[PDB]
Amino acid sequence: MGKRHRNLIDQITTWENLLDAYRKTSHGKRRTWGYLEFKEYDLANLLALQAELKAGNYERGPYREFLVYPRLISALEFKDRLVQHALCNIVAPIFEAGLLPYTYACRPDKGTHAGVCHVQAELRRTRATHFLKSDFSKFFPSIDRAALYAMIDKKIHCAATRRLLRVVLPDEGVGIPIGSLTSQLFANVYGGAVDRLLHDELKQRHWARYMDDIVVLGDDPEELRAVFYRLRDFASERLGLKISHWQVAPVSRGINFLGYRIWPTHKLLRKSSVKRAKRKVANFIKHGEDESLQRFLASWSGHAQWADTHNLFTWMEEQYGIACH
Amino acid sequence: MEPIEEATKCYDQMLIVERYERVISYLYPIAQSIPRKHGVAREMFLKCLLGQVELFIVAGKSNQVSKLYAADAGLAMLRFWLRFLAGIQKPHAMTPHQVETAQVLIAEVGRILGSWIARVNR
Amino acid sequence: YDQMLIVERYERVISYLYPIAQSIPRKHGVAREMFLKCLLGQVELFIVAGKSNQVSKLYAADAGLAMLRFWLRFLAGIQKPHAMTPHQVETAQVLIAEVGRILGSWIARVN
Amino acid sequence: QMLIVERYERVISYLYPIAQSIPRKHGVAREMFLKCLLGQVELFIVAGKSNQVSKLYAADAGLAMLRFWLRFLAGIQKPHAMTPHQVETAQVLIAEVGRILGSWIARVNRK
Amino acid sequence: DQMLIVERYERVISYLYPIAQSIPRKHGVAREMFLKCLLGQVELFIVAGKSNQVSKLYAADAGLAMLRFWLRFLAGIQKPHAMTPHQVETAQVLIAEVGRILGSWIARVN
Amino acid sequence: QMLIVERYERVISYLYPIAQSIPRKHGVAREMFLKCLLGQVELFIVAGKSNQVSKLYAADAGLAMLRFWLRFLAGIQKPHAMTPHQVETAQVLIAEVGRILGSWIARVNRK
RNA sequence: GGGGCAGGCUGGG
RNA sequence: GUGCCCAUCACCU
RNA sequence: UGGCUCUGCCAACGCUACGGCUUGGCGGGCUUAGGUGGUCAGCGGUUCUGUCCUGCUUCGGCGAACACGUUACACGGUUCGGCAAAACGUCGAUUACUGAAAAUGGAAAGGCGGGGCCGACUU
Repeated sequence: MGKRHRNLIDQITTWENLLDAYRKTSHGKRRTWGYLEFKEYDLANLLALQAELKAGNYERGPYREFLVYPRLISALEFKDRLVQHALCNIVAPIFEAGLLPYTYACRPDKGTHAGVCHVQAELRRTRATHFLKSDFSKFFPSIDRAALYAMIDKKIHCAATRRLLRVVLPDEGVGIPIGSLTSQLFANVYGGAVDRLLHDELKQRHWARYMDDIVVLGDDPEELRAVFYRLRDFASERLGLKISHWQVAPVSRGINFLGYRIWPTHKLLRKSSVKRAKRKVANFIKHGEDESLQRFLASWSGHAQWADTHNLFTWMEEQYGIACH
Repeated sequence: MEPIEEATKCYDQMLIVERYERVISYLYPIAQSIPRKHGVAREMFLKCLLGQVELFIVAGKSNQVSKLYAADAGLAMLRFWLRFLAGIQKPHAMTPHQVETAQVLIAEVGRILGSWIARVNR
Repeated sequence: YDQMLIVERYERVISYLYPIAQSIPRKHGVAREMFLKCLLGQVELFIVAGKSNQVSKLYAADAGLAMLRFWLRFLAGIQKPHAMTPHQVETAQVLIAEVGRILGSWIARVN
Repeated sequence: QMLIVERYERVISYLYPIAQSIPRKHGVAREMFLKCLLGQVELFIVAGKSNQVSKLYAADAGLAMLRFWLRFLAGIQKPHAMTPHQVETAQVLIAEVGRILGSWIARVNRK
Repeated sequence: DQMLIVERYERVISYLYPIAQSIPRKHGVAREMFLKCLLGQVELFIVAGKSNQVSKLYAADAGLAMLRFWLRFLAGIQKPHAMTPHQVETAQVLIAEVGRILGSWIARVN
Repeated sequence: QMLIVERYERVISYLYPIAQSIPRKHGVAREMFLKCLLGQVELFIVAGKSNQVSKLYAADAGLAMLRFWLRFLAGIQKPHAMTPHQVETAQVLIAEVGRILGSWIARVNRK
């Protein structure tokens, strides 16, 4: 937007923005200690947050780091997730706009499901013969937080948004915290560097990245292997990302992308998905939880409406009775 | 910044009130509909609806299980008011759907009150 | 101090909110009367608190302040025709927060 | 005993229509009658969340006060009078709730 | 016993309620508060009789005392005369009768 | 009691005219002020019978709330209903009933 | 031998 | 813990 | 919000301190977001009883073990063309430029995209 971006802390701390940040931070969390302790004097809280951010006296409270099974999930205080949400409402849409189309992570109107569809689509057309799928080792745990802030900084220009970004995410380490809206954004942005070594350099026009996973359909498995080598060398030397898994498969193994396995023709969810679901259902039955199963079923009936599962839905209706579709 | 602290933070009181605010936010519109007449029933319903928040709140701050049971009695009285506003109020006051919706919300506040009563009872 | 200070700081809440609470349409009349009874009746909660030093009395002063913030939330939104424009909630919450601070200090001083 | 509330709720269902009828003239009487009628449910409810016989006697007092309200609303005069029929045909309903309250008081008293 | 006091207090109400409805709207809060004290002392008696703590039989006495206050207050409340001095005298006689019964009842419990 | 109420009657007799001068606009504050003013008699009276000091401190809280109401009606009530002089004169009368309440508190907590 | 799926027996939750 | 998306629930345009 | 401590009128329950009040009409005045689940980036451990798989490799790994036609074997709003001017994105660039200083100013040509555009057909 003329590039620059040199006055974002004015928009981050607009009451009208911090109130959006507040409503976004609380959305879903309105049964949490953080919302409920904040909600008390919310607009008085947001007035001391607005004016913490508008001063450059905002300091991010320590991440409460638990872990679910194997992640490393660092939580934030509600005030801090609100500052993140108030950044990532101005700061996010000035990064998520540079995110090439085919980055499907944490950006509005692109998702898990618009990604698998992009891939199938782009696999459908192009008549892709082959594909490179890659993945970043411990991404959020290998994102430079330093060459990230050379991208959060070719686009923030506002020397106080920059210092708020650097409170909410320090500019030193190799640990973008996982479990930050601020960090979902800055990981898409960082992994956006490899998208601009696929699409820009490398002239790869058929790809999709969803945060750390990167499909790259080709036609010469030798070219896609090149692309991959070029992508890994880049993302290692420039972004400090080890590539955990990669492959250059013919489009036939199926692109295990984002939840689905995506052939040109059948985005066959994934067998993992079936068995996970089969098991989830079976468990739900023999847990007496056959009412949250309807919620789950309705969920998985969406992940599988596009994937091909008529017979599988008949099969699951015959095994347990439950209304799949 | 650290949000403006109230004293005696009862996660349970804070949560129950936020969930009961949804009961109020559902019921207050339909209480402020109980016709011009039925105004005493409405004022008494509204004093039961909007005044259950104080019952929860005082239960939260005065960590005394008596005040938590008084909050439960009020939720029970609010459930009565749903019964009453549906059945006994003659124009309509509350459509059967509205009682079904409100009872779900009051049930959510009932759950939280129950959990809160239990955690205090231990 | 303590009760005298809290009440003088709470008088600012009343002085801000009473005008708002007198504006609440008569339609939102029960809400208004109950808000006014919460607003002007929190003085009694403070008054009782500084006549006992029973720390439960300063917690029920906090409960009242909590209820008063509920009222702001309610009259901010749950009140259809409205009754405490979002700005009014913000301004009032700052004043109630100042009363909250003094109540907290008072709770602590008793602790 | 929560058949009490569900047998009292037909007292309310009988008495509320004729209370939401005591003209404004008798409007404080009405508000107080309605608070006695619709607010006896709270008396029962509190009794049933405690089974303290104290709260059960308070429920009985309320039914007795509701019986007073019937006798009072009878001789309120003018065409706003609770007709003698209604005083009797509500005293029947209140008596049914009275019986159940008595049995409940007894069940608690002889544990 | 609660039944007797209430039937004698019903005479106070039956005298005062007409008078308490005549208290001008100007004195409307006082009126509604007097009416709530007048009808409303019935509940004080009734609670006293359907239970027993003698505190409830004192709260009935407090209510009768408050009702006496209301008579004296409404007598000469302002230019809109609420209660004529005669009305206070008549009502005070009736309240005194229920006062006597309350006193005897307090004593019988004590 | 008897003497506290007779001295408080003078507060009411001074303040009730002031409370009736509060415009319609501030009618709910007036009703709430009048319920504090005229309803402190009940607080005194109930202490008079049930001599428990708890009931006596609630009478003190009510006098304190009535003093708040003077402050409120003089200024926070936006047409500063009570003039500062009237607050001064009312506070003298409330102070007299305050003295008697204090002496009564003291007489009760002799041991 | 390893492996996936459904049930055995036990943590997290 | 994070977002994006699914379901369902209220609730008016 | 069955208001009004709100008036005029008229009644009449009444109450009257005889003024009215009250009360009644009757005017009139004042009166998409959220919730909650469930996924996606992204719960196991051990033996047992069935059950099935045990291929590939570019040596990184990818699989497999029945969604079984692993596929509604048929595509799309995941459509098919045409463009890519604009705008968007992006590099150029927090550059030139301006100004002592880019200092919360600031381009652009150009380069690269498709995300965008225009039709068709379908939605």
